[PDB]
Amino acid sequence: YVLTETSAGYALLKASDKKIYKSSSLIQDLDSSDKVLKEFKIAAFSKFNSAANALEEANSIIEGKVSSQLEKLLEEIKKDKKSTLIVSETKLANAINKLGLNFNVVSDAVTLDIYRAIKEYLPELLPGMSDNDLSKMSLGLAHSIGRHKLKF
Amino acid sequence: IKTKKRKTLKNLRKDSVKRGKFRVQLLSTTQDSKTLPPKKESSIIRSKDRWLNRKALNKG
Amino acid sequence: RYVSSMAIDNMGQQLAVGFASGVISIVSLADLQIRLLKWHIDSVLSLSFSHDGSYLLSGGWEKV
Amino acid sequence: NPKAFPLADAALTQQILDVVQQAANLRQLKKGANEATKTLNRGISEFIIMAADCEPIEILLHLPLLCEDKNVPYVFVPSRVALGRACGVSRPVIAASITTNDASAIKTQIYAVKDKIETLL
Amino acid sequence: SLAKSPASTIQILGAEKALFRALKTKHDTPKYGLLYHASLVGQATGKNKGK
Amino acid sequence: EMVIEGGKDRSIEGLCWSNVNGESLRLFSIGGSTVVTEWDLATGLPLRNYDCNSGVIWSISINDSQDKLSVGCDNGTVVLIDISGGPGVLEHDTILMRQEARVLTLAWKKDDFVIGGCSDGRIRIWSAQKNDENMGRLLHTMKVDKAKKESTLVWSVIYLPRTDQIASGDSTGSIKFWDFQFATLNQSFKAHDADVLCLTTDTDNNYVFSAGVDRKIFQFSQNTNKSQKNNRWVNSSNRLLHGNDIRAICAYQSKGADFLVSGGVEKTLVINSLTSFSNGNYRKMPTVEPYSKNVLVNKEQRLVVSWSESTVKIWTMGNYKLVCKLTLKDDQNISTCSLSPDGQVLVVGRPSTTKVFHLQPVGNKLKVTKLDNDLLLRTSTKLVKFIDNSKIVICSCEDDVFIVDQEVELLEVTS
Amino acid sequence: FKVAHLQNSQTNSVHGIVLLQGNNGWINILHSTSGLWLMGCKIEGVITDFCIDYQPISRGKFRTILIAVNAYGEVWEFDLNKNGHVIRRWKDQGGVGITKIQVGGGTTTTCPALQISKIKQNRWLAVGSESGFVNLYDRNNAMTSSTPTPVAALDQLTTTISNLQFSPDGQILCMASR
Amino acid sequence: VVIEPHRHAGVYIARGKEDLLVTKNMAPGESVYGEKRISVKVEYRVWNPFRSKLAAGIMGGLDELFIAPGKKVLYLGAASGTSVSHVSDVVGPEGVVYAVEFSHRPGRELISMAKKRPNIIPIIEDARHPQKYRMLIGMVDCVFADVAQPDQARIIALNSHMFLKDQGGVVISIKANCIDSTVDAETVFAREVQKLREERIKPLEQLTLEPYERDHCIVVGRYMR
Amino acid sequence: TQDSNYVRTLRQIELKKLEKGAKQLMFKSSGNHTIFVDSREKMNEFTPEKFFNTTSEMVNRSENRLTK
Repeated sequence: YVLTETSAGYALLKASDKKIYKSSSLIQDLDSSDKVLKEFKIAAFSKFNSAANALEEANSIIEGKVSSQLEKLLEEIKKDKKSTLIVSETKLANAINKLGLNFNVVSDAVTLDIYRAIKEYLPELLPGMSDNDLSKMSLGLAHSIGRHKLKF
Repeated sequence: IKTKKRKTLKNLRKDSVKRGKFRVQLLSTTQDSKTLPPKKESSIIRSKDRWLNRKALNKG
Repeated sequence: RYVSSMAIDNMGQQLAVGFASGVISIVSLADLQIRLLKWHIDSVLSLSFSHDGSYLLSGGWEKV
Repeated sequence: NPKAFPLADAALTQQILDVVQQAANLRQLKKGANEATKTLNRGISEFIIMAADCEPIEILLHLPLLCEDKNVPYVFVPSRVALGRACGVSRPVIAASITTNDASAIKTQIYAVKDKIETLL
Repeated sequence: SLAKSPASTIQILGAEKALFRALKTKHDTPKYGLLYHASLVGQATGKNKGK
Repeated sequence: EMVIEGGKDRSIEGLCWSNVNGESLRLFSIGGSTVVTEWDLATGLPLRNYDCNSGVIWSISINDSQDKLSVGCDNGTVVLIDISGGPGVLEHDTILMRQEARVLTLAWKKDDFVIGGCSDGRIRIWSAQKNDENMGRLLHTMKVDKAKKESTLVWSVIYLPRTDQIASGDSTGSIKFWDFQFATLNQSFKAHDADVLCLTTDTDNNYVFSAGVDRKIFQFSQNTNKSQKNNRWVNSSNRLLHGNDIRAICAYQSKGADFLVSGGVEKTLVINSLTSFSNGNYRKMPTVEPYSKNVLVNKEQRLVVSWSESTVKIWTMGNYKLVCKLTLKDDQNISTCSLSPDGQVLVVGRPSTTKVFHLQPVGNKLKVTKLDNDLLLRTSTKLVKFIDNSKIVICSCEDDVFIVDQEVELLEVTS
Repeated sequence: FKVAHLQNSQTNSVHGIVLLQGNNGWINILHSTSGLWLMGCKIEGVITDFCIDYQPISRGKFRTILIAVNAYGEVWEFDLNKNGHVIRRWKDQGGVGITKIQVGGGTTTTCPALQISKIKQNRWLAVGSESGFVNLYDRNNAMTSSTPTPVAALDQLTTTISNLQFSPDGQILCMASR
Repeated sequence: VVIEPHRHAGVYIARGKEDLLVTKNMAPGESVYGEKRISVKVEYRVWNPFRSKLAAGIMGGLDELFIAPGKKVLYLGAASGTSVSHVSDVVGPEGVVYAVEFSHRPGRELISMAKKRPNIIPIIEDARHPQKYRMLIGMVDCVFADVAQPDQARIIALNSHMFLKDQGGVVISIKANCIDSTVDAETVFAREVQKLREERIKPLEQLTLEPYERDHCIVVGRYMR
Repeated sequence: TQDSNYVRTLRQIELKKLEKGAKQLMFKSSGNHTIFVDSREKMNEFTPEKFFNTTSEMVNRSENRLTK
């Protein structure tokens, strides 16, 4: 009964929870996953999954290195508007898109644990992608943002 | 037993003995590390009170 | 509380009350705040100010 | 200038320039950026003083890059004019290297100033 | 690596074999190196092209 | 109201309050160590031991608006600790520009500058103003008049906001007032005969009170309109009230309260009036007012137990005879204690654990044996008060009321 | 020491002050007839030299300024016709071993005014150093900048400046080294 | 001329004319920084215990060095390829090193050697904000620390609470002067291992690497949870 | 000045020979190795081949111990 915003590039992922929002933001100690507990608690709700386009990648990279009110987060606010649901943001400094319009956001001290779980098992069930593909898209984004900040 | 009671007390209390090239330290407890602040550095406390009881101010 | 000397400066801003116990007290006449000067171990017999009022001569039973 | 890391305050720069003046009297400093880099290459420099006053500071900030390879202390003082006065020439001096010695009269002053330098690194 | 070299090295930068033979026996070192073909040194004439 | 005890070889050298308006009081304190210790006022325990990342802390001060914390350390560092994250969470912020000698006292101007008196006789001024070009570097250095035959240490530094000065007491006894801009002395008084350990001021900075190891409290006044328009403090008065030293002085001034509070090597507290220091009266508190007791007797065997720090002692009436004692050094800190009626079992109890000892009078001595109970060994105890010869009631430091040898329902209070 | 004139500034009564340069940063100013210590001005560093400037205010009123230099090059100006309080603190551009400051172009302590209406404001200020460098500041514009630049830095004699004096008109400065 | 293996595969000892430590290659053919290359048909790069810091811990003897050829490792303090080249050699082409630094002056050669090896991915952001590279990678198998900043324990505590999976390794190199000078290495290293076991890092070993570095230590620990 | 140049280049030859000769040696480590354990019996015992695994060959020199 909640969503959580997790990124891997320009590809953002509003993954919903297999329990209640209070159960997500209250306990978090029951996963301890090898693979099956995270596979059961996980639910790939929305994947605003862009491509290797340098413009979209570096745009979401700048919006990740700054506050997270990007157009992909507006797409998530579009594709999760059901009854002003509860969201799990990653960084607390994204407070604007955390609570801008009809989303009860919570990111404190167990949201990091559930992000440890879902970041441990991003590639095994969330996309239709593989481990070398995730590392290749991560290093493409990394070299793009590195040559953007560090000039040439 | 009168001349070695402090010896056996300290040699049973203290830790981190040697093993050849090595030294096997005990890690402490969350009990003490969360019930109390750590001890004062006796070097600096002795420096401050030894200064305030220096000989140049004639205490009595 | 017996007073054996008093003096004023050339502006009337401060005033020296020398007591028979030995102390001196500069009162500030605009607001009646005092300042104690304790050196004389016997009675204060004479007080004077300088012209600018920033030095106070005092004399008593010690010959100082 | 922003990119002139560690810059000395007034007391430290006064004693830095005092030890520069007595090293100049003992003929124990190499004044000028090229002579400072030569002493950096040869490993006979105690510490490097630079001036955060040159209008291209990039003619300086290359000897930091081989100071941090030979872990020799380096410091900035705010005035190239005052550094030239301290080195005892008639020109402004941009950088100055106090050279090494072991029989030197001012060895204790050099060591004290270089420890005060490497506290702020 | 060229920027962190002193200006004397940039002077003699081309003439390494003449330099190091004139140092390893006590002779006079060259003064031009690779920088001899600059247009300013072309404009100079005499000992002031060394200068 | 409350007492927060520390244990063996623990001391406390500085402590500062923090109350952001709308949030709970927060109490930080340095000991003689490398950490700052923030205490939660409920339990009476440390809720945070933040190890400051440089050396042994010599002084602590709190920012004006109370979002940052200066700790001045033995290796010459001044470390800023970000306080405004909530009660309990402390972050490292910035190590200010280093120096040689240890910084012995700190003060803040405002949110902007931080002043520090050091043990080389100097007074540095750093800028803690974030997002300036000169953030963290020390802007000024001032040097006090050194002693002729020993080193000089600047022991106390305060900022005076009504004027723009720094008042400073050092170990020659001299008290100096420094213009902050231009960083330079206005006037020096040769007040005390030995060091000036602590000095403070009132709200509108018409008075500066100062005290140290020569055990007099000096008052420097600027209350006259001519004094305020000329920026001229006068050495107004001087009182001898303390017995040995004064190591701490502070002032409070409100609509129905204006007193300066002072204490030192002699263990008693002294209250004086702020605006009526020389004229008015004063009150020397008792050295102990036992709101928490350390002695109780039992009528059987005519015996009395008494516990100082980490040892208990028992003697009987007759004259009198010390029958037993327990210098338990597995312990580090003591707290309250109770004996069974009939004098059988003692229970000692601190906020971390408690321990119960059977006693048997063997004549001119006792025999004392631990009786193990891991529930007692795990529980926090404030009060133990013995329902029966076996049943006791335990008040825990986290507001639990057990009955051992189990649970009293306890209603909640309006917050 | 240096001798100078001071005005009471509540009467129009002048008296001479002697000014003694002491150990820490101290200048002890005291009366030239009674010897009473009037005030003291402390600079931060090694006090090396000082000079006296005067500036007129109105008919028959002037103001005395003490100008004292660190060894490092930073200069304090103290107004001392009131209590000895700092009014300006600036820094010599260049200059690291500073031996001698002097003013000139008006009434110095070496060109003294015989009559109180003949007191003039000094135009020039020369700060002479240990290398022989003499910075020269023009105080008709260099009283405002607080990092003022010299109008010229003379470098002609190469060892320590021990005298520098201005001619009474203020058209020659005399550098000299012992 | 004879290469023997070490306790950790990807680390070898080339014995013979110079019994010296060595790693494999993932760079085909070439050195990166003029380190000596030994061929035994197969190419090998000499590690130096003085030029690098982890090699000094290996030479002092680190038994459970969690840098190991079946993992992925997070390197918080290299500034240049002189150690992460050998870490990519020992982790092989199966895994990935995240070399994260702040000062972008030697980040140029960091990215330059990350061009040559796909094992090495760089991050050019300061390691006290791991949230700024949340969206790049997570769940590493061993963190490495070589930061010479005063808040070493807090920086690697934040990085291990955000990016280190449970029961993994922590290797932290501690310089004594960057925390506290004038007091000896024994007290400052005891203080830092207590500061790091304040977090969920069970300390396993520390060693002082004295012939290679003055007043340093390498502390290994296992991340509890 | 030219025989000072001669001695200086000889010194620089030996300096470079020194640094790139010591780069290709291996020095025996001497570091205070410390191991952290549990309550008291793990400290009282011998650290029983926890990383030596032979007490004859692969215990007391640490440049490469082994696990057979």
